[PDB]
Amino acid sequence: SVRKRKMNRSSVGKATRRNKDKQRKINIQSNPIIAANWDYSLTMAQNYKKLGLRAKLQTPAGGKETEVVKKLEELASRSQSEREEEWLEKLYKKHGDDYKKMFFDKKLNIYQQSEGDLKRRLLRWKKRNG
Amino acid sequence: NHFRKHWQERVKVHFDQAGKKVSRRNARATRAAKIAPRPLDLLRPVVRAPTVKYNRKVRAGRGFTLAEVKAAGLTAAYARTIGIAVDHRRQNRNQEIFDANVQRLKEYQSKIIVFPRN
Amino acid sequence: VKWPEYVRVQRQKKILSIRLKVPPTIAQFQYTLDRNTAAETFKLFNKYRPETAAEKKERLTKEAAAVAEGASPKPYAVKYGLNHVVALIENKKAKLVLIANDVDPIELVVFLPALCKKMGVPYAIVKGKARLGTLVNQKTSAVAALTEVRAEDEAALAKLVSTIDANFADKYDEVKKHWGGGIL
Amino acid sequence: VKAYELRTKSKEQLASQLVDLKKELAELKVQKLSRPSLPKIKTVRKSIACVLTVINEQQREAVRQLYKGKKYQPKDLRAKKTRALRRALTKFEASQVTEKQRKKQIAFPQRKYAIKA
Amino acid sequence: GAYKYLEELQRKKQSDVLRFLQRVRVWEYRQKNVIHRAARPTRPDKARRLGYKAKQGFVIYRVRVRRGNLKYQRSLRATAEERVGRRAANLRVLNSYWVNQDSTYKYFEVILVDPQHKAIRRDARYNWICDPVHKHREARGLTATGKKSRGINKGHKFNNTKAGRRKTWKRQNTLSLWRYRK
Amino acid sequence: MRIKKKNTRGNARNFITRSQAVRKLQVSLADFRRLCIFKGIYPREPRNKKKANKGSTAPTTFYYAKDIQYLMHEPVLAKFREHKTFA
RNA sequence: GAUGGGGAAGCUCCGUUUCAAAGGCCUGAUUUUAUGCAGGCCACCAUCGAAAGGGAAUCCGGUUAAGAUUCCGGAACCUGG
RNA sequence: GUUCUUUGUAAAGUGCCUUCGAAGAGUCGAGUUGUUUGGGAAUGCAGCUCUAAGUGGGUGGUUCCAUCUAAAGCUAA
RNA sequence: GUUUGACCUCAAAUCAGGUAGGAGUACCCGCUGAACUUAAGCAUAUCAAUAAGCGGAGGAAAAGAAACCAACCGGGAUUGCCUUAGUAACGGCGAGUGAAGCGGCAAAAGCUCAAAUUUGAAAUCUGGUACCUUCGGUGCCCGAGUUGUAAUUUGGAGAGGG
Repeated sequence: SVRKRKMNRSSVGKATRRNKDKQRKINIQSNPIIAANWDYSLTMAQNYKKLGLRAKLQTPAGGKETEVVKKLEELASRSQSEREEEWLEKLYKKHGDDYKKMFFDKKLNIYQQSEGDLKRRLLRWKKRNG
Repeated sequence: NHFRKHWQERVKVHFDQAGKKVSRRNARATRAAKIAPRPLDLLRPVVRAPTVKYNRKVRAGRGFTLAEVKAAGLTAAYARTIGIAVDHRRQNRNQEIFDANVQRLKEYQSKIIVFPRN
Repeated sequence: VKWPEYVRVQRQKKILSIRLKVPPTIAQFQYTLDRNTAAETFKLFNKYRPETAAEKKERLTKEAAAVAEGASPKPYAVKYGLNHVVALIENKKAKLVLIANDVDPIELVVFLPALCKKMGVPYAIVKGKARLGTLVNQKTSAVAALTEVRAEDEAALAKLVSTIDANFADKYDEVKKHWGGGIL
Repeated sequence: VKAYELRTKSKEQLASQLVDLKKELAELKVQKLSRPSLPKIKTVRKSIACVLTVINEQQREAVRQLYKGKKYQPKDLRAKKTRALRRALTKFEASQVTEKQRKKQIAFPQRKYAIKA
Repeated sequence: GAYKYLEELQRKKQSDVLRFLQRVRVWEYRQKNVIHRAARPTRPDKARRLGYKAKQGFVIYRVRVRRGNLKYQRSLRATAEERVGRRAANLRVLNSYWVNQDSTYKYFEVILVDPQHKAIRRDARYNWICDPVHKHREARGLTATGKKSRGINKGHKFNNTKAGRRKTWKRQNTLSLWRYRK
Repeated sequence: MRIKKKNTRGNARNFITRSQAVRKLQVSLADFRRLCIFKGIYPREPRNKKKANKGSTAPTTFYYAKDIQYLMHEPVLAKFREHKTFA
């Protein structure tokens, strides 16, 4: 081409690049356990079969445990704010466990919290303080 | 014949076929590397086709209906994160298809393991 | 002789509106609350100016400062938002409604008085959207409405509603006839 | 002249050296026209160029420190990558996620799983 | 809200109130230039349902286009959108709506969004328009009027133009030849 | 060079008329005189009146161009505009 | 030939004062509910277009390898400050 | 993988009971002109006369029936 | 009040901060749009919904989550390839033109607004200024917005409560 001629007719130099090899050799990155067992020599389907995990959920077009246990094993292996705690302490001191009366406490139940919410918060506070 | 036009101006010989397969394989390998823990494709439902000339053949579907997901013991929003396709515009009519989809969802749930958020 | 194009255009618009016949749905304005009752309404509304940005900011900072060291009812205020005003209307929660007569898009306010009278909610037309704006910490709102009010001003609000009904609503109910813009 | 030497020397010294090198170049050119060749002309010209470049760099580094931290840097000192890169909203604007999408993602994060058991 | 009432009222364009409003606005616009900026939209509901917002960065423009055609094959709405986008080159056209018409000319209102404004850029709901792929959407018929004129739809009624008449014509009028001839 | 007009060099441009000075400064006479008093500027009389006043015999008041030009850079001018905007 | 406009999908065509907010001069003690500006006058409105059109001004003598109202000697005239 | 911050009567997800529950107009459509499509069942497009309804409306098939419900917008392979 | 300001509309700054032309163009999105050639010379027709010309973008573009296809045991975003099929169908039914459902496969991601009062507090944000853990964050200031900026949600419904 007209422009390609100049790139070769001038000493500017082509911005040479080489990445074809890396296009095929791709490093497994999403899991260290798989990386310790992955083998780039085998294909993705072959590697999945060797590891023990299904490569494809759908039927494969055309023709065709220790690692899982190690991966599976590792799979099996909140508080209250200062103002909220003070409000709950005030409620307990004033009405105690009398939820029926605490629900109507305008002085303390400013937001008119329901009986269930009040009892749940009081139980949380009691568990956090015995 | 059907050549009165300037057909010669548009003749794409599929020489890329040989390289297209390799490119697709490389893309699949890249997806596997990125999606290593999970399968390259989502769990698709089994469905029956219309057009009786083909209805006798059982084939896969796009995504499970909301009713199927509910009967499978999970929710559509949660099922998506597990790789189960959900179709909000598909309505189940045949009972056998619904039962097969429910069984497939149950098998998938039993066969899957989810990593902790840690 | 020549004047600015926009000045001539607006003068022509004025002299055309003064001379163009309009349906009763239009010209429902131009029969508005008198100066006396309008001033009384402004005085009543002047006591319920919504808290401005500076006032709310200083109040919140003062409250936070006290909280950092370690109950009152909802402040009654005028409601002015057109979407909020039209939502209080049709729900019977609105007690007094003020409508600006100088809204640029007439269609935005043509139906408001009709809806207010259909719902049986007192309504009044007052000249000047800026006047409503001046009392709402905004340039203009084109509408103003009242909600639950202090006990002290309840009697004043009732008297103002009665005066409005006697003066504007009942007197100008004939506005349906006499197509406006008929001046020679 | 050497660039690393001029960096430590104060600006007034570089300015004086510029005039000295200009005088030397003028004298050599006066001599050059009466001689078939004069190799030192190239060296003195490239030394004048180096001195000018050093002075420009000294001015630019001070100017950059003058606008340190503050916004609206001079256009000549801004990124020269390309016109399009000024568009294509930056990382902060590109990653800006609406509250709806952020809450939906938080409620339903994408999980990682395998299917064998 | 009042948006529903305005939408219902606007549908009765033949109404006396809207009749007088149009009879006044037709002269008001005719006295003005062919293209001029509008301080506020005359149909707030229509703009609001079209994605328009009152925040800084949105502009409402008024444009006039002649009527008639020995033939023409493009909508006046698309022509007005192109003629307004060819002036506010720094503004991105999103959509437009009819506000009035005349025997000799038609009047349309077009909402413009500036991708350079930081408020639009910082808004996740509108920053998508800042992408260069959306440049001059009106010139490519990517707006509602442009898509309608192009025939982009689904079903048998739009097979010839489901994905563009030119694209489908080029794709179908090609003699595919694989390595192993069929 | 081409012909040079008489009232374009010398006293013609050395001194600026008070009316012209006010127009150039774009400042009201009140603020202009306030700034002049603050800076202690005074009018001056050239040896020839008509020459300075574009060849016109009028009771014009003349001010030094350099002093007026220096005045324009005073922050007090911006402070006056700020006060006007605040008012 | 822009300028303010109109037609044209458009590369663009019309139009030179066309119903444009199209600038250029002066005065005052500092403008009185107190130091934020008042008043007086004219209504045209870019540019290019001529080395044969109008124009501010140099005459003589001598000099060179090629230049002279220019280079050297003498004496001249126009514009501005 | 290591570490700082959370916190706030803050922000979410599912089941049950209870009270409500919102549908984009000069737009669909009709008659006509010109063009295009295999698209006669007038395929769509642009102009022109008129103009629409909300247990309402488009398209098709046995006396009704099936699907969406447009006239706003974004999106990787 | 023979006054002052609110507004609403419209102007100006070599104003602070910004953006637009143009080039390239195989592919993409539109506008515009002929003829040579061919059939019973050429009236419909083919060349052609092409070349030329014009405007608008990227590395891909467009389209894309149904006012879709089907009539069945229903399919279930868009795109691309094989088949469908040189078939249905058009064609002064003469030359020629010519799809689409479904089926086989490469890939999959769905969504966001309008319309519901935050009304017990426009809770939103552009811009200037002083700092910093400077693709931005904090305090202060001015302004935009009530002719609507914050939050939830939209046919898979959804929302206020226990």
